[PDB]
Amino acid sequence: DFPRSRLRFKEKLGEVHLCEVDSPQHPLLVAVKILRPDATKNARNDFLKEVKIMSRLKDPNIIRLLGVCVQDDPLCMITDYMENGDLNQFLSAHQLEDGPTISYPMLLHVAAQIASGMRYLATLNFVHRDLATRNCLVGENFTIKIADFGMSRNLYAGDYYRVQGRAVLPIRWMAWECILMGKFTTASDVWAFGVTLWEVLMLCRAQPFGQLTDEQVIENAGEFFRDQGRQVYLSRPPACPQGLYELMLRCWSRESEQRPPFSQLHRFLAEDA
Ligand SMILES: CS(=O)(=O)N1CCC[C@H](NC(=O)[C@H](CCC2CCCCC2)NC(=O)c2ccc(CNC(=O)c3cnc4ccccn34)cc2)C1
Repeated sequence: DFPRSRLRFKEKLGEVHLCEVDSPQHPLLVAVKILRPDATKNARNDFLKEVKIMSRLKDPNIIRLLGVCVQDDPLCMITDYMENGDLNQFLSAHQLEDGPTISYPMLLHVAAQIASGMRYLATLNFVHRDLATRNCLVGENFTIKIADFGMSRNLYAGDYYRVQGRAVLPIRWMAWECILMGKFTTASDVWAFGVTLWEVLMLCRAQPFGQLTDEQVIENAGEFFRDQGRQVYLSRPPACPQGLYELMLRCWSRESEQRPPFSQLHRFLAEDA
């Protein structure tokens, strides 16, 4: 166990507490997710599996499990703390340089880190399943950590399609094969990365396919399957030159084997820096 006596409460954020730690080897800031002790057994099991999965994940662009406190109650997991909250709210508060304000190159450096992060996970055959800027965190100097906050935050309910007794689905980010089968792969993670790169280039000014209903997005997935010319695509954002747009379009290839691997996507977005 990490020692509880080394976590000095700073701020609230089942609760997430901003904390600082002296001489962990400025004091180190860490984020501490605390499971309520009235927590159900299902919730406790989920928290122990979230600990198990995070434990194996060690990359500059993925949230990092720093320590746990589980031998006693309440159950604690400790991650690194990202100062600027999730990437969706962060970019929504920004505008493209001609404020605050973010240059085009910085948008690519943001996009490349998410790609470097997905690339790491692909070397483990780890499929994210719900990649989107709302699951990315921003630290200092626009460093990006992929995370997964799950599917039940009110702020983002609209990004999820729910049917009673079914898995809740982030359909507007999902590959056509996913929408039709529940079959998630690294290749489908690539598709969702294409939609994440679209969001970043939109500086998050709109939801994908936002003028179309849930049902129309599902219908669109069927048209990729039918492949008689009726499938439609996310448009090119204002900030996006046509070359970068053509990278996004490759992410939405019908055949998952024609979609770019993350190694290549990272290589191409990291080039400008
Ligand atoms: C297995 S599942 O698909 O069924 N399931 C569904 C429900 C969601 C589950 N997620 C998870 O397992 C991941 C496991 C890692 C994930 C990594 C990416 C690749 C896939 C795996 N848990 C988290 O992402 C996580 C995130 C933050 C924190 C605490 N730190 C903070 O909040 C924090 C830190 N800085 C700030 C700044 C502002 C506010 C808060 N913070 C704790 C956990 C997955």
